[PDB]
Amino acid sequence: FENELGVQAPTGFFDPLGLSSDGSIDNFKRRRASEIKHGRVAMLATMGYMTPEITGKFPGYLSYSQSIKFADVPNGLAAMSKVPVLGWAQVAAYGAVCELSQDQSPGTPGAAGDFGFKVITSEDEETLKRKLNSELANGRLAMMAIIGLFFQDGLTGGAY
Amino acid sequence: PWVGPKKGSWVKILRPESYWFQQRGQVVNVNQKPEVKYPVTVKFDSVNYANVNTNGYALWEVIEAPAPGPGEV
Amino acid sequence: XXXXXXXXXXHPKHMLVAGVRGYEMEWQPIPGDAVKYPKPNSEEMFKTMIGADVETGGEAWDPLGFHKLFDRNFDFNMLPVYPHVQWLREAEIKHGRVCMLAFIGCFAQAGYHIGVQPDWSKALAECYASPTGAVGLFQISVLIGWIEGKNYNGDAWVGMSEKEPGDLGFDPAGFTKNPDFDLKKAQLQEIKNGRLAMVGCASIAANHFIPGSVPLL
Amino acid sequence: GRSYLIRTNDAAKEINIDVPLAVTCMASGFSWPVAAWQEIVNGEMAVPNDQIHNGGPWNQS
Amino acid sequence: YTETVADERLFEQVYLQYTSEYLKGPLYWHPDKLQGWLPDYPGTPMIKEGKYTSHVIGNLKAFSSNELAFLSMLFFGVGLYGNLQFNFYDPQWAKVDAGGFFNVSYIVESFLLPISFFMHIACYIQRQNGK
Ligand SMILES: CC(=O)O[C@H]1CC(C)(C)C(=C=C/C(C)=C/C=C/C=C/C=C(C)/C=C2C=C(/C=C/[C@@]34O[C@]3(C)C[C@@H](O)CC4(C)C)C(=O)O/2)[C@](C)(O)C1
Repeated sequence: FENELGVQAPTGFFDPLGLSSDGSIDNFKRRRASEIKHGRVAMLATMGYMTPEITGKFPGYLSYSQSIKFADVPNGLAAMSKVPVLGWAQVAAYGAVCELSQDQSPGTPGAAGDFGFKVITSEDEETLKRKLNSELANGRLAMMAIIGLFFQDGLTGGAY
Repeated sequence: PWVGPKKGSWVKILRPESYWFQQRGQVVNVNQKPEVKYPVTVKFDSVNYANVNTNGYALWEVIEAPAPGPGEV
Repeated sequence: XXXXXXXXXXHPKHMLVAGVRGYEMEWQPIPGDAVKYPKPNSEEMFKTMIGADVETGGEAWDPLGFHKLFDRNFDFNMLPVYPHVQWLREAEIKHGRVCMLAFIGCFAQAGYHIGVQPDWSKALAECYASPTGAVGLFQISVLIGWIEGKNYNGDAWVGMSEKEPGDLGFDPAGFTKNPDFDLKKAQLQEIKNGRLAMVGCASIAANHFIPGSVPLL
Repeated sequence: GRSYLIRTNDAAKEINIDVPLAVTCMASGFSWPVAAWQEIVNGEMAVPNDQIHNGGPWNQS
Repeated sequence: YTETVADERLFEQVYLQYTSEYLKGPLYWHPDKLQGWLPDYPGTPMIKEGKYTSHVIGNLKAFSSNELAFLSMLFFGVGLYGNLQFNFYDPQWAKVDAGGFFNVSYIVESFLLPISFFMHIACYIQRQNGK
């Protein structure tokens, strides 16, 4: 399945365990969409660990009924038992509406411009591939980073 | 050329107002005159309220059903 | 030689039944339910369905003839009140899977716990009455809703389910993606284990509420 | 009663009861909870509506 | 030639087959063919092909199947939350009994459960028509 986006510098077609030697084109597209979606989620997730840690910590409450304040919620793992559960179900809703607002045009994820969410493509193919590979490499690194931040949070109390 | 069901052949009645609607009865005879509107003559085991067990039906009101069988009208 | 009756003097008969459109019309467009025109085939397709084994005979074991009731629907009220064997097999395998999960759930909860604690026969009613960090009820219920909204068994009630009964397409780790692997045998083992787990769960439920009914608790 | 009526498909047998057959059916009726169900599921108790008189006509024009 | 009863029956069949098709057309004008009577309203066909047409759901006919599915699930979640937080958890009866007021959010949300039911019905209707 080489010559598809993802093979750039330090390894070519990487598969040590195969999982794509079958050549199933439908299987690869679903894996590609999953790989990119995870990265895209993880990249925002890594931003979500850095920013509330150092600063920001939105002024306000985020739960007026429970009297919680954004500052009260601990950053990192401990939040998911401290963020009011109504908040998490609504995050799933805001994801869902964009899961049904980011419609798929062709075979693999698309139809949003560079990150513009009507923006148009990068036109020049050299930039089309370079940016697409940049998204994949960044997404994979963030995937490895966020689990590392999960492990670091567990190892050393708070997120850092 | 014979027309209608054969003699002695069971037929299911399709006349909605007939006392034997959807019942079955042996064909006594079929009148062969094309001018007769209700040539098929059918006799039944169950008499109607007028104590009459036979009636003449039209060519389009008998469908040549099988024999009744045990405990079946 | 019997003369052929012309179409002018032919008969309507009673092939037109209450389960189908009349002289010329279209039936009411019901949403997901018994749809389309039913046809009698339950018993026949029941004799080709797998699941029969040597414990009880070796042919299609159905005393009480529960399979045949779909075929009888036409004789009774001419309405498919009784499900087709396809729906019966969907219920078969769904109960089997749910029981195979639920039995080891009963065993594990009596010996394991997570960070509320309340018996096994009152675990759900407790969880449905004391939410503190118990969004797990919401997550489990939404998983169930999505799963049998997506995998609602088409028109299995009248025997016209395009999906094979119990085939949700859930074969992640290629366990029996082999061309046959005697897939009949793997399905048979699944059905046998599901029936065994159904009997186990029934035994536990009847024993907890009828003391001393089943040997051991 | 149903067994006797099925086995005597005649009006003459209802006024002049065939006593041997009548008592045979009466003794045979003990297995009704099984025989009746076996007839229900095997299509031997009920009859399709298109074989008995449905009722008075409600339309034609 | 003499008119046999079969020929009369043939004329009956021909006349009925022709006239039943003719009366459906725009050239019979019977009171049973008015709007609000048997025929569908002009621009709003309800049932075609034995399937609920998109015009059944009224102003929602332009909505996408995905949009209706999202609205259905969201309204189900919100309405079920309102009902459970009004009846069993966080009861409002004692609070309003002592001179308080209802949590208006709960009352507004709880009305979104049947709305969600009909919304998911509309989602299925849209999906059937390919919209
Ligand atoms: C043929 C074949 O291969 O088919 C397969 C191929 C596919 C498609 C790839 C496939 C797949 C995908 C799969 C498997 C997904 C796997 C998911 C992995 C989940 C990882 C988890 C949960 C990560 C964590 C992190 C944890 C951290 C734990 C700690 O913080 C804890 C608590 C406390 C600290 O003190 C110590 C700590 C240690 C820091 C933890 O506990 O968990 C699929 C579907 O299976 C089919």
